[PDB]
Amino acid sequence: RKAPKSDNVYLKLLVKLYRFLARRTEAPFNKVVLRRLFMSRINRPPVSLSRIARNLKNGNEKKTVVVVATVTDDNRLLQVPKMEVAALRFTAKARARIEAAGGRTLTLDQLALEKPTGANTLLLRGPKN
Amino acid sequence: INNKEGLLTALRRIQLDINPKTTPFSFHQSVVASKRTEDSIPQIEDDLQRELAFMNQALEAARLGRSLLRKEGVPFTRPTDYFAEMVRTDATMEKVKQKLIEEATAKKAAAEARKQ
Amino acid sequence: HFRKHWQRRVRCHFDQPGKKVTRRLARRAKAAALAPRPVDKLRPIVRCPTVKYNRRTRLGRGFTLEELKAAGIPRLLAPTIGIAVDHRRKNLSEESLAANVQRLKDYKARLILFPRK
RNA sequence: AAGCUCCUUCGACGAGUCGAGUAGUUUGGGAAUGCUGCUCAAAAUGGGAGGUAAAUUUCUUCUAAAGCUAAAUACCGGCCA
RNA sequence: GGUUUUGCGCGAGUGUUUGGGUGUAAAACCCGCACGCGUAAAGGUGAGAGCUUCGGCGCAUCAUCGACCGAUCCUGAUGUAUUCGGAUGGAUUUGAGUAGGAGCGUUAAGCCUUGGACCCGAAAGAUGGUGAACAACCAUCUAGUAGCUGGUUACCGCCGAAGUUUCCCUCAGGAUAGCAGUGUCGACCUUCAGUUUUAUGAGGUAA
Repeated sequence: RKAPKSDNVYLKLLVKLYRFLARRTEAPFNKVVLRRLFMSRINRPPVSLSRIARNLKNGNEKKTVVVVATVTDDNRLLQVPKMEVAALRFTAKARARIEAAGGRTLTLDQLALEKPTGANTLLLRGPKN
Repeated sequence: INNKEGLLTALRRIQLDINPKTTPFSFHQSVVASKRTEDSIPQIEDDLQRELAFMNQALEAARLGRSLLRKEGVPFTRPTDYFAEMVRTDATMEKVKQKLIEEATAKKAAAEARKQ
Repeated sequence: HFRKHWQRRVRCHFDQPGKKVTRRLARRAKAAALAPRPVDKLRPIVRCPTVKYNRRTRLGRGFTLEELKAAGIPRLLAPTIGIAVDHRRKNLSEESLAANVQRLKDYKARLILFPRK
């Protein structure tokens, strides 16, 4: 669209960055990330550690998980695998459990610098309603 | 616990003689249904089927009691000349007539409004 | 639920901080009157009645006479040295008795009693 | 004058009141939720209120019909700020 | 007091402000136990955004085939205190069920219910008083209430109607769908069309 509804200035910074990327690269990943950055909070539901742990199963354990939402901790998950996740926000228990398992935590600008086009990324959405 | 022989002997201590060859029907005025009233009711929750099953049992009882009283000659038919007191006061039957006439005019007013 | 004249019975609370100041000044006045003494009396540990709150304990009204006698504190001296006494409560078990007796001897271990004159 | 301890000695606790019937009034409240008027009118290992299907009303918890008492609470009025 | 949506913080948790402590004193700062609400008490196949070492991996969501449970329908195990229990195989089963949580608090806007309730506007009724002389007046309840009138305050821009289908029952009416708009998802000139053509329907109707 024309403007994000968010008043977070850093969100608008991410929107400017991914507008530039979507314009100057032929990568559908950047366009999808920009579209999800424009979207509202109810349309960006929280993604739990267990849902990522399920999706990191076949050959995606070496891929970088990208979540345009907040990753939340799941108490049902007893063992957290090693994971490189790039998300808007992390809850304190989720970030602590990811880093305690040898994994890593990323923001979207570090993703845009390390992976400008989204090569070998795993885009994950949270459950609707 | 079910101490069955105790229940039989206690019944014997308190039984009166119920035998159609010895005592007449009017003495006990008791008739027992042949059907066990568990097959006529599939589920307990529906009131209509349970009530019509109880209706069937009491209708069986009423028919057999009427036949036995006709054999006995004891009067059965309450005639219109006999006036006695009522189980509930005539205010209560005034009230039940009042609701019957009220729902009668409610239904006919609905029908007339659909006609109009 | 505004069927009655609720306009004549609205209670606002613009005097909440003023009442807090009043309560703190009342505690200060109690401190001024009872200068070395604590402003509160000692109260026993009791178990909450119902099954829902049976797991937790709270402060009671006053110590039982058996608890005071077992702790070595006479009944008539106890209200004059800061201990609350409740003649209605009963112990009913050897586990509340021991707990409140321990509380009373702990209070006795940390008390500075002054002579009458 | 006073507190405590001990015991081959004692230990008095509120009646036209409870309660039953009945008519009002009131309550979320027929163990009448409470109160009042009329008629009758108690008890003493008693009385009140609860718990419980659990084998019979087992058990539990208090003492009515006498009285006093600060604080936390209310406040369109009084003396002010 | 409910409900929808935008922003924000934290997030399976969230909410300091009843209160306590503190203060430069109705501010700001801190929080001990509760309490409210919520959470607790992973299968196959096919599409599918995106990624790809070009081999494939496949979010959310949908369809379909399956799995488990509260409970229901029989078959009725070892066993059983000897009158209790449900093991195996079967059912066109349900659910506000499970199948890897989304909520809590706050702000802004809109809508609904109740309070005087967008503003003004009866006849009345009740309570308590004032007078007379063959009901009247005064104050309050009371900003009473019912219908039905009148009125309802700057500008510009963009989009823009209906006066109908169906259902039920008061008569004094609502619900549903339609016309207008918003968000999300799925494709994307694939597909769609108040249209022609081809075959086709009732008219072989005229000639």
